[PDB]
Amino acid sequence: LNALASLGHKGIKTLRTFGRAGLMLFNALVGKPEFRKHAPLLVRQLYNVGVLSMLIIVVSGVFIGMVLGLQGYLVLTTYSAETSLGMLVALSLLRELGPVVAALLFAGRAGSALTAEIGLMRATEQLSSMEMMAVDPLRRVISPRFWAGVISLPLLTVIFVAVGIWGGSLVGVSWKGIDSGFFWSAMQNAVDWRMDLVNCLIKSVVFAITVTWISLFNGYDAIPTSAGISRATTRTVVHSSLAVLGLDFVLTALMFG
Amino acid sequence: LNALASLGHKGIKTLRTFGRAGLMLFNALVGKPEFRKHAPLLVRQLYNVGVLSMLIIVVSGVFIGMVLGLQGYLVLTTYSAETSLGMLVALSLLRELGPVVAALLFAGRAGSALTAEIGLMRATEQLSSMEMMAVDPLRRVISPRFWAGVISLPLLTVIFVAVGIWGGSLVGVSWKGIDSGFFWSAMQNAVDWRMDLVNCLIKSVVFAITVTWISLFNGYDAIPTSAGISRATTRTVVHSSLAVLGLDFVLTALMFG
Amino acid sequence: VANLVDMRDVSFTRGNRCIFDNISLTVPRGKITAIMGPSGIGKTTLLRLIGGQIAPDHGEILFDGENIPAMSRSRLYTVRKRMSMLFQSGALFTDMNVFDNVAYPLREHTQLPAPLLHSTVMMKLEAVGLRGAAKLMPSELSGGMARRAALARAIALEPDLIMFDQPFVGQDPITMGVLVKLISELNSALGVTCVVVSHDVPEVLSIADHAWILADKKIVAHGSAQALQANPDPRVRQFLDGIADGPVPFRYPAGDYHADLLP
Amino acid sequence: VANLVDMRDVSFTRGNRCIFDNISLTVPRGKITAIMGPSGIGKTTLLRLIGGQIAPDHGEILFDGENIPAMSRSRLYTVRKRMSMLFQSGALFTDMNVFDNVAYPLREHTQLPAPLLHSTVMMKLEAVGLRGAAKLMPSELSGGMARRAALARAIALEPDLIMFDQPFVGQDPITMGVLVKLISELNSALGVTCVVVSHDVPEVLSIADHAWILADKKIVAHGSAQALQANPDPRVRQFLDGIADGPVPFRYPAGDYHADLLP
Amino acid sequence: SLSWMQTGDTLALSGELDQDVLLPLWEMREEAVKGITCIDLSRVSRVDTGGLALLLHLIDLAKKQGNNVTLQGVNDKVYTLAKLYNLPADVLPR
Amino acid sequence: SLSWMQTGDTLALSGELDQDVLLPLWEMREEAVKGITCIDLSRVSRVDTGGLALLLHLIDLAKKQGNNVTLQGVNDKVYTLAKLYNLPADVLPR
Ligand SMILES: Nc1ncnc2c1ncn2[C@@H]1O[C@H](COP(=O)(O)OP(=O)(O)OP(=O)(O)O)[C@@H](O)[C@H]1O
Ligand SMILES: Nc1ncnc2c1ncn2[C@@H]1O[C@H](COP(=O)(O)OP(=O)(O)OP(=O)(O)O)[C@@H](O)[C@H]1O
Repeated sequence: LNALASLGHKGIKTLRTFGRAGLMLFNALVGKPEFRKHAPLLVRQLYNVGVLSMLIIVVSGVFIGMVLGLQGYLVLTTYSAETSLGMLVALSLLRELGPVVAALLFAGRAGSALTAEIGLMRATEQLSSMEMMAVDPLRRVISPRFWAGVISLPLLTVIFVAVGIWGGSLVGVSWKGIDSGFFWSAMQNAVDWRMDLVNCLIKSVVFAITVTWISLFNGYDAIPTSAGISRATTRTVVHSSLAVLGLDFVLTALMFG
Repeated sequence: LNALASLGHKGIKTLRTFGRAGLMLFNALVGKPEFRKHAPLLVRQLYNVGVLSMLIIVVSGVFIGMVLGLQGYLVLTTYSAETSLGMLVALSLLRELGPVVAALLFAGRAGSALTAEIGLMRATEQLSSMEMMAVDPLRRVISPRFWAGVISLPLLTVIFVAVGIWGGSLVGVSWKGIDSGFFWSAMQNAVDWRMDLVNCLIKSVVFAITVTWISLFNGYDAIPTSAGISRATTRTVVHSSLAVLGLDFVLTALMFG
Repeated sequence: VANLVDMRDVSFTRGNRCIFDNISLTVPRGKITAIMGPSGIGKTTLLRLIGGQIAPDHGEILFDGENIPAMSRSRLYTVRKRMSMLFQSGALFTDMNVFDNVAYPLREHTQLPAPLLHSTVMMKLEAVGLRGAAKLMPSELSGGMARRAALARAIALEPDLIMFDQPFVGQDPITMGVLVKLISELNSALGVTCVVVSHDVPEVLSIADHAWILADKKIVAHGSAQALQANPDPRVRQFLDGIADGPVPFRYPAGDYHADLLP
Repeated sequence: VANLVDMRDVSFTRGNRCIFDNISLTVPRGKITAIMGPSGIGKTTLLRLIGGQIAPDHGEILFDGENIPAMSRSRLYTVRKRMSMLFQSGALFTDMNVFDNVAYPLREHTQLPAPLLHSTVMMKLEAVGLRGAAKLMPSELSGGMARRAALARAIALEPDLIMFDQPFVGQDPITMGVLVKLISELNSALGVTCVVVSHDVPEVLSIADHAWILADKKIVAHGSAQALQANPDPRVRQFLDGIADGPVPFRYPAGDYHADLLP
Repeated sequence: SLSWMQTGDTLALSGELDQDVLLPLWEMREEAVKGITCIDLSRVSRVDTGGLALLLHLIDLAKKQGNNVTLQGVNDKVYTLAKLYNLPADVLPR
Repeated sequence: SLSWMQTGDTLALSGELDQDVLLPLWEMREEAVKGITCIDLSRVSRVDTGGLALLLHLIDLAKKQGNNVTLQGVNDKVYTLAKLYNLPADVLPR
């Protein structure tokens, strides 16, 4: 009974949750178009999701590029190998630390702010009065928030990389006196356009669809009580950033193995 | 006029915000004690803040320990220096990547969940009906949430480190076949108890007081409207994790320079 | 079609409880129809079945000849341009002041010009009396003023059906002296079908043309005011006035008792 | 001291607007006192000044001999064990069902045993009639039931002062037939000082001992039901009944005309 | 279907003054206000607020570059919709 | 100050049956229900709901291991507080 049925009870309830989240997105994207009422609304959500998150990625992009330059130099300088520091900074970022750490910092700021907003909008009766005015809430609220999230992440990755590469080029070339020509020339013929640059672009788009979907669904199907929204915000950061670290292992076994 | 007075207007308003946040904490902590009504409430908030955040730190602790083992091995193995891999994994974590990356993942999950909760509690009239029942909201809501946040971070750091060190000991010793004795013996006499272990404990406590204070204040003095809580949640993750990366540079110039 | 909203044989279930056994009501086209009953009986649930926000179990809800639960998602929001609704709690957009709040449903469905969308809603804020409060955000309105701002948003478009839901509560008797005249002079001047749900038995009975009183499972009585004044004797005239016993006046279907008091 | 709440000369300002010019009212100890007036005049602001949630500008508010704005933070929550308050919108704890919601203010200030905290609040849910709804969470109550659950939480402790704030709204006239008797049989049986703020001029005038009517800036009239009825001729008897002009019946202090209509 | 044309000295209207179809007359509000002495309003079915807010503008453009205008042929449905919205005797001449 | 002691065959009470001071009598509810025929209630000032919910228990422990109990000396303040809470003739014998 209890070990047998209650695991059947509590696993079927997950099969409704996957079905409630799929039916939400099909009714949000696949719709009757409007290109001069959603396009002013896309500029607002491209500002809210992206632009306010641009300060946290610039400042935390320089830092993680620096500590791979500091701790990368001190362990390499005994063998007189500091002219291969750029092959460590600009390959940790372009392969793994770029698409992943810029995803966990996106699911934190933008992932919680979308779930705590549509959750509180549902509790302060602004989704019941909007749908009782012949205005679709899945086309007004969810639809310009999905497209502004699948756009803001692959652009925030290349700002995280290009200051991380420059951040390692500040303690390499300038602070610790590695040569200005041997540093960059050893980085250039180790980075290929197909294996290291496009395969970072493919990683960011898959993480953008994943993070934005879980962030809007947990803020739509949330209990509107006090702790209902506080444990839908926790449910966003954990579930959508385990699917980053779960999909990254699958993708890094396919694109680099 | 406009360039002169409006920067005086909008800078004085920050001097009230620093004063509103200081007066909040003095009235929350400094109070008339109660050790059998706050102690059952501390166990709830130690569960909500800490235990639900323990899965995101374990899984993301193994990953960042692995990529410093993968990209640390491939750049070191040409000089036959792979027996000094542990001095790179267990010194990136114990010095910088431990107290900082486990702080940005704390300000994401626990930092937003505290601000989106006390914000929505204020908007659904549960802080006005609590203070009109001779029950102090700064001693019931803020006070067991501050002490359960200054405790859950220095314990979540040493779980982030001890799986990051083990994560680099999985691709070092087991997967890439570095020797089981030369790996650990080169890590042991490079880690000192005063410079690398206590100075990681001091870093985590300072980040715990900083993150928890900003997370409760932005969820107390928030506008209770729809976008008032969504831009107090954004204001939490940006401001409290710039004070991580701002205090880290000051502390790493004092404890390691 | 001869009457706007027709309910054939509607049933409902909130998990375990059984409200709406076999109700069947009709709303004529262009006449104020009242809906009354005890507290917690499902009057707001009756208005939400018509809008399609919840679905019945056993009947058809015919809005102007077509069925509501047999309607797809893209057709439901085409039909919902015909019916507005006042909510019980105000429920207005908190990030948007009153003049941009009344002007919201006719900025979506009417292609009116800019000095005509400013002259239309500056009249709608004079009907309820809330002009001069066209710049306050809806966190500095009072709470009886936040219904008069949400009453202008229910009549801003002039749709074919308006479903009021306690409009007269929290108002002094010089303001609900003119809010009762606004609803009586809207169907008399524009032909708008109203549905009034309230607990003020002298107010809305003076203006409605076909009232309805609800009881435990289904309808108890219904006819024009006069014809519904004392002519149904046993269960009506206990609800309209009186304190003592009839069929289940109040006190939600409680369990035993003593077992409740004594441990 | 001879009367509970005394206001010397209170003033208030919501940024720019001037409500409460020079009001001065008194509340006797153990008698129901009404407070009435037009909409948006500041009746809920009058109750929030007494509780200390906002501060006046020009006066003392003497709760039983001591001043409210001259009171520190640790002394204010010691005095606030004497006054409860019903809120306008229900405003009850949404993560906590009704039986754990009524039993909340007397789990903090009374050291009652476990089968006595279960027998006390199982009576409080029988006074309003909401027993058997002791297991529903407060997201599946109706909205007229969410005031009868927040009315039991205002009388759960039996404090020295209860400040009701529209308790009679959204109730059928067989339930506000017994909610008016509950407040009239609480100060008659326990000696509890009530402060009733409402817009039902036949209901609360039948039970109050010293009513108060508010006007534009200050008090307009006061007197027992009879002394305050027919007595004050010009501005009272326009508010109690009537539609036409007196001193500012409604219509919030709007700006100029035309220029609002014409661009 | 809002149909309109003046009789040479009197702006006659026809149809309904709805919010669905109004823009054919809002565009041509310049050649149809000057030289008019009275709005006929004879066979218009009903007037909404998206047709009564126009009439407070269509009178105003005719008051300034023309004869002071008068009204004709109401249903007492644009009068009970005028004391409801509290319109003075300036904007609508009863 | 709730003061109480039986007269030998009748449980007399004194004081007020408040919620502030009640636990001196809730602990001793075992030796003061058996062998009692009537609750005197003579000089108690007032009864609250934290003193009336006790009385529905202090009667019940005296009904089962003793004589069926009766009441004495009310103020018609524990009767208007009894028809208010709708207490039947089982829990309180009027
Ligand atoms: N999730 C829910 N939300 C609202 N009501 C629910 C829910 N689940 C069950 N119910 C029940 O459905 C009924 C809805 O009735 P309704 O809210 O229309 O009462 P009402 O007529 O508005 O009464 P009142 O006017 O006194 O508020 C209530 O009795 C309530 O107990
Ligand atoms: N932040 C604010 N919150 C509430 N009211 C505000 C605020 N700022 C200004 N006000 C003004 O203060 C007044 C408060 O009055 P109050 O809310 O007591 O009216 P009321 O007597 O409750 O009227 P009603 O009973 O019709 O709701 C309102 O007129 C409102 O315009």
